[PDB]
Amino acid sequence: SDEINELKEMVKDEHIYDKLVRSIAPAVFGHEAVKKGILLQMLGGVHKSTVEGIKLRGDINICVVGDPSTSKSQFLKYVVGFAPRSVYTSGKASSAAGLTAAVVIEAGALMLADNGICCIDEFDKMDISDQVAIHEAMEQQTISIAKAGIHATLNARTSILAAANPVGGRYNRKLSLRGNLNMTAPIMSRFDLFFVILDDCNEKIDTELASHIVDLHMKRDEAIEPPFSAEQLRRYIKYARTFKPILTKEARSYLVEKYKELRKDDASYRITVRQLESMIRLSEAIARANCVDEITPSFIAEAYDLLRQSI
Amino acid sequence: LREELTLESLSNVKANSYSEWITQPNVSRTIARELKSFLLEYTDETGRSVYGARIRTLGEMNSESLEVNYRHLAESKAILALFLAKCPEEMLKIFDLVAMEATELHYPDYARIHSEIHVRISDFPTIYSLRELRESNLSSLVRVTGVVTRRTGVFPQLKYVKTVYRNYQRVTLQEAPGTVPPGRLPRHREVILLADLVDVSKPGEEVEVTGIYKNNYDGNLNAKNGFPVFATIIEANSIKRSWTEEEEREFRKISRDRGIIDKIISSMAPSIYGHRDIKTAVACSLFGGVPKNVNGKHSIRGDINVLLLGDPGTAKSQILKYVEKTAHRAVFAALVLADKGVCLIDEFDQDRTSIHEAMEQQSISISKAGIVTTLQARCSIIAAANPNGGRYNSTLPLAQNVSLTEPILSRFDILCVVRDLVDEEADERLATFVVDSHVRSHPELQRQRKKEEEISPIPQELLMKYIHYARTKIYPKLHQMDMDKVSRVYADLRRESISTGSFPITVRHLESILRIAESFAKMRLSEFVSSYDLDRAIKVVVDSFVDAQKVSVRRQLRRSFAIYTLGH
Amino acid sequence: SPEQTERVFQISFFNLPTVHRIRDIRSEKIGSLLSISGTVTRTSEVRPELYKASFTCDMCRAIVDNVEQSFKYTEPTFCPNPSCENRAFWTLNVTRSRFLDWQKVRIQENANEIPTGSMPRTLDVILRGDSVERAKPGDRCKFTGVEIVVPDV
DNA sequence: TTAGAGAATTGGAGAGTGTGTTTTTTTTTTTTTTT
DNA sequence: ACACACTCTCCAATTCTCTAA
Ligand SMILES: Nc1ncnc2c1ncn2[C@@H]1O[C@H](COP(=O)(O)OP(=O)(O)NP(=O)(O)O)[C@@H](O)[C@H]1O
Ligand SMILES: [Mg+2]
Ligand SMILES: [Zn+2]
Repeated sequence: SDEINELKEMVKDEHIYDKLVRSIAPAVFGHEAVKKGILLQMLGGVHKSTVEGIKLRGDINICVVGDPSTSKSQFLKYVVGFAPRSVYTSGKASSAAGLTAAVVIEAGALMLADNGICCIDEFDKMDISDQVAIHEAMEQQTISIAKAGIHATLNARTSILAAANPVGGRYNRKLSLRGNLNMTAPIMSRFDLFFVILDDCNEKIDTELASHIVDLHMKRDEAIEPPFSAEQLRRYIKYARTFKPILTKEARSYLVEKYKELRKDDASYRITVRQLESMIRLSEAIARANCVDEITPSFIAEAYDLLRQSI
Repeated sequence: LREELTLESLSNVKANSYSEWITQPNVSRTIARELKSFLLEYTDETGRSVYGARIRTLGEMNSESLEVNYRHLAESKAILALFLAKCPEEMLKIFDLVAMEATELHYPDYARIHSEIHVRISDFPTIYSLRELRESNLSSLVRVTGVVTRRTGVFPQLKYVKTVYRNYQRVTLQEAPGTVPPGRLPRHREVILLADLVDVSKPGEEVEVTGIYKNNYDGNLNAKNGFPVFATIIEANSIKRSWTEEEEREFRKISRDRGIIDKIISSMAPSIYGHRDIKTAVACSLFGGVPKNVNGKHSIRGDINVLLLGDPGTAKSQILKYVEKTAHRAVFAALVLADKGVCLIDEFDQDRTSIHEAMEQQSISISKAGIVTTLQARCSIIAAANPNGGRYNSTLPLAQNVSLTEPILSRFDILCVVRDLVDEEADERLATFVVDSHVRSHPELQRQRKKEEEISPIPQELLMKYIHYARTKIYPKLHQMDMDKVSRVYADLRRESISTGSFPITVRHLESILRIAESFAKMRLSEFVSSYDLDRAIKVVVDSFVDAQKVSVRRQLRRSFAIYTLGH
Repeated sequence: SPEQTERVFQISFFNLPTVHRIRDIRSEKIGSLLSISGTVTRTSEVRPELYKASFTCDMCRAIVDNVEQSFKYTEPTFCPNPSCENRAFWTLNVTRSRFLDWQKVRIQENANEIPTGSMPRTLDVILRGDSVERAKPGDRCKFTGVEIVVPDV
């Protein structure tokens, strides 16, 4: 009863969405865009299939690129420390057998992360021979085994969160993300969002960031003061994932206009039909975050604005 | 001995267990009399005794297995159904010995045809996966579903321990992937198949099984686990997985209507917008031509092979998935499994080498360690590829955009290139269709009917039956009048190709034109090819040939070929 | 209905004073009551274990009942009818004998607890009755029971 | 009340008999031919 | 043929019983 009362109280708030974004990864200074992306991945879209029997992917894949000391691995550390179904893996110290499944049959990392978040750190160090295995699994959300007279097929409904280094260690503003990143085009085509982190030296930011860091070393718990408790936030996220929202009429009209705008900006990775499907996924997750059963067009404006920061 | 029980007397089990009650002579005789009285007497609502009609057909096929539905046995004399569920291994012995009496009542001296008959049970009203089985199920009848993972060869086995034998085979059964819960590995069990049931199923099939659940001692299990642990097996009792005149008349009715070709193409791949030429080519490959051979030095395949060069995200993998669900038999990526079917390739040295041999031949041959053997391919190939990196270059010929040898481009019947072109109106049409399809699919009878009929102009169940009917029944031929014009057009195309300095048109293209014309005739169930079939085939092949060329050559070709690509 | 066999009750305990690590299992505690925690790494399929046995003689019509098993498959020592001396050719009556559900699972130490420069140890655990298939690979669990010693059968 | 002559029951000495034994990965360091 | 497990057989050690001094 008290849990229901507390949940109802925070559900009723006008400013719930902003507080939720602000409560992801309390120790990291700034970078609200990545925190918002992490929340929407954690909530996820709505899985569905057509009359033809073809399935439509209901979940969100994210990749983070940055030059050194940008604290990008802290997001992976938070996610694997928070999300109920999750695994952390390093691109250098792992094998295709250990990632998918192996004969001994025993489960790999992607199997344990079924209906969960799978974290890959220093993705750019992974061998091509193993990147293709992740690509094949990500294409189908399915894993296949056939050897030594034993055959098996397994389900892998797992969302991927990845981190990588730009080639040469520092990003080149003269070049496309494809030029900067050691990743093949089919794999790059399958992340819903890309985030690029840069130092952008500025005294007014440095003076504050240094203070924040020194406070963390000076006081252990006291510095962060998050909007919500972790055990409060997990109950909210569990509650939110019960909603299955529906796309409003006006939102359908609005989506094609925003997609036409993206296509005219495109006329940099070339914008395909997949970006519209991804934008729909993000809008589903946004409506779910707000505990609303209708996709208001404002959510699509939010999704479009968020997506264009990746371009 | 002489006296018999009433059916109401069997309501009380009087011994300490079921098996020790069934096996008593007076009880057993009573059960035998009652089962025979059920089998000679059960009826449809129309009278029309079903089991008298099944025994009749048992001899018509010289068969060995009588099939009994469990619901019928539960609808009257219910206690026998209960005993069957509790003690199958006894009950089926009595039931088999009754079934022989009933069959000999139709066919005296049937014992000379087969010495013993087996009753097969059907429609047992409760189901388990391979999760829910426990020790309480031991020696009970069970009904189970899964995928057959592995199959042994067939062997004879000694029946009695003068000699007699029976056939034997073991099958490994695995949980279907849709049933397995998230984050868990699938479970396995092994099934024993005896005399009539061997080779009833093939590896990779999804199968449903009824049988006894049984166990035995095993020394190795006990030794490795260190506990008195028994091993378990399923002994199968039964295993489970055309058209009327009305369908034929309906097919002929729709084929008699004008524009049926266009409607079939329109029905192709409903969820994908645009790309009509790709749908046309796929339909032509699924219908195919007729194979021919002349022992004087030549042979011609009926299969039609198609290759599609795809920009990233231009619907290629979806149409391959659509074809995989549409087609009767197919392989997706092994060519043995594609025999008389369609083979699907969505991305791409030994693999290419195998395809080189496969396109040259129609049958495959191999030798190893002095062994020699042959296999059949006999299949239509649909392939797709990414054009040498991120984007196709239209200023260049096809070879610059692919990683293929020249004879591949020669031996594919149809080649096509699909590109993500820029147009505000096309983008708006695509986006509106996409969001509309997305809403129409949302998890939140009349609704289905409206949805279906808006989706397609033909119900796809009828279209699949129509494709199967056309493939099995229709075998078109050419008409000898217009072939002079075809020869003149062939010569003209060759002359024009040489005149602009193009790579020349060849006999392979002419053969492909005739084969595609046969396929177009087959699509409307016509046993004759016609002039419009040749015109459409000519347009398809000429346009495909033009698309392969460099830009300056392309302009000269289309300026001259206007009387074929657009006119006729 | 015919006669109904007796229910095999199970006593269970919880809220014990303290939880040990896999690394704290030591032979002085054999046969005591304990509680343990770790991450699951493998599980076996459910198998039937023979709990009580009943046999009948081939050379004469005689029956032996309620034979007790422990760690290895065990059979009678004499023919109970003194008119017969055959010790061989017993068969186990599957109807009259009684079985139990049995499952093997395997666990390893919690990663955050491993001491300096060391690596995680593992252990095998037995589950029976209404607790089989409750455990799942990759999950974190807490167990309670008694530690035992198993021979070289 | 002792003791000695005869009968019955049991133990294990030791002799005999049959028996069993030899005997597709997956991960990681290093050399070699191939593009 | 070489250690073992198991079976068979005969012989004398032992205790029990009856009789008379
Ligand atoms: N009418 C359509 N036209 C184009 N794309 C569509 C259409 N409808 C859906 N899509 C989506 O766009 C993609 C269709 O092309 P498809 O080839 O299946 O994608 P892809 O396999 O990821 N690209 P690729 O890996 O190069 O084959 C899928 O992501 C579809 O969900
Ligand atoms: Mg594709
Ligand atoms: Zn006996």
